[PDB]
Amino acid sequence: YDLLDCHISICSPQVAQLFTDNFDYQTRDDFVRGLLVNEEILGNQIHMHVTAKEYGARVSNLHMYSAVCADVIRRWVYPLTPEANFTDSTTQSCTHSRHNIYRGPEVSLGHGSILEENVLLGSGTVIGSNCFITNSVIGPGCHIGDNVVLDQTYLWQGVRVAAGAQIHQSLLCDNAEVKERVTLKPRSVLTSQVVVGPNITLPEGSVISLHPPDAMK
Amino acid sequence: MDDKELIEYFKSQMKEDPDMASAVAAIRTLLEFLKRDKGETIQGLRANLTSAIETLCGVDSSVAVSSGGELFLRFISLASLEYSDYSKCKKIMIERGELFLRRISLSRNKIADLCHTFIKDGATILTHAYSRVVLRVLEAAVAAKKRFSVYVTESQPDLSGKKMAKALCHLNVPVTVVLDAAVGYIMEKADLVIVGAEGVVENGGIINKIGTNQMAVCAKAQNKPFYVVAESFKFVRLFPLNQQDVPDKFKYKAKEEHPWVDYTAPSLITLLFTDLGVLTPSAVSDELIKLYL
Repeated sequence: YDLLDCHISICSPQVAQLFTDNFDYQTRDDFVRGLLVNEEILGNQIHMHVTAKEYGARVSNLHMYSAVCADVIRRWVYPLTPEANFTDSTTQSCTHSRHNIYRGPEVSLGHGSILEENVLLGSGTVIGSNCFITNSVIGPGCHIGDNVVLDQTYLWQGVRVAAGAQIHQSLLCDNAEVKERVTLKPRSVLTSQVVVGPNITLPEGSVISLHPPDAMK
Repeated sequence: MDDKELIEYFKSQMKEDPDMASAVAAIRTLLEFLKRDKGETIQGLRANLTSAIETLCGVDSSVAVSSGGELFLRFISLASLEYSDYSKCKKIMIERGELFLRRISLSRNKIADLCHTFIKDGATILTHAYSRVVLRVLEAAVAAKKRFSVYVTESQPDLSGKKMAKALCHLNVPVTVVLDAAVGYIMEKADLVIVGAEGVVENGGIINKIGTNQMAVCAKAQNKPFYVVAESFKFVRLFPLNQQDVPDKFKYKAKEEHPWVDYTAPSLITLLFTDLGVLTPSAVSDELIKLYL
């Protein structure tokens, strides 16, 4: 009960045949169960290999997405860190500093702002004065006001955030916008082009999208 | 021209532009004196130039003036003995002097470019007295999107530190002023020390405004780097051993007399930023010999 699945397998051509004879198989679990149930003859046995000094994982929902991002930031997967720039892109470069802080090019910082640890800043980002950002990832080209607290948040490209806001454990998609005097409770999601008005306080688990509310009001 | 014209030209050049050191004014005065001669023999001109330099030295008592005069004298005449006509030689030396004056003026930018990369992000910097090259270094550093805090000293008896503080406040940098007797108390918060210079000696030490020695010792006691910014034309030939070996014509301006300068040994200095490059105190002995052609 101490094994973690990596969803990586080494297959032989015979597997293909076993997926055409049985017309009902649809996933890998069905194949495994059918092989482990029918022990009469042909293509019977299955083997497993367990590693101990490397890494491997899959993303299937928000929880594991957050866990994997946190593990990637902390150099747990390192032949590959943000400094490596394995994509060979000219717009994704950064410098590494103490306490696991990565800074992109041209980024400007205000007076009194403090970055604690495990922060990524994309190119073109502008930050005001007296902020507090921890365990966050910020995309390229974002504008942030003053007196802002970001904690375990995730912002994507082209997101504007007004001054005097408090955000915790939420995800924002492209071209989102937040007005003043807004507090987002944990586990909030905003899709593309979503705008949220001022003087509001969303509860936990809120989801907002521009698509029809439940599939002209 | 006579000595009165020399002194008048020197003082007028000094007063016209405040952002200029004494050495440049002395060099310009010497060039003007060269352009206003009528002699026919080279060594007569040499005697005239030596007399002019000696007279100029008596007005202002600073280390850089004499070294600049000597370097100008022995740099002007690399090849001026070929032809038999005085006019050609005079023209060649005038051209050489103009070239030397041109080359003098590019040192500050090089010093700033070489030195601005040593400042970290979010650091506290200590400094003493007023110096323009330090101000240029800080301007270049702030032009590169960096943040830091500055401590300065009032620097008795002329309160020179407040002028630098006022100049700093114009660039919206956090700057604070402390007492002259609280250097050791405040060394705890500092991270690095950057000071100016008034002259570099053979063994690597420096001569500067009174009060640098105690600051250097205090910084040495707590293991903090000590950085020096200087210029090429401030290199002088002198090998002092203790505080009383400094010539008296530099100590007292023209105990209770309050000497204006003091000497710091090479064992309390980390790095030197000159226009020739970055040199440890051990390389100054070779570089001074090479410079004095």
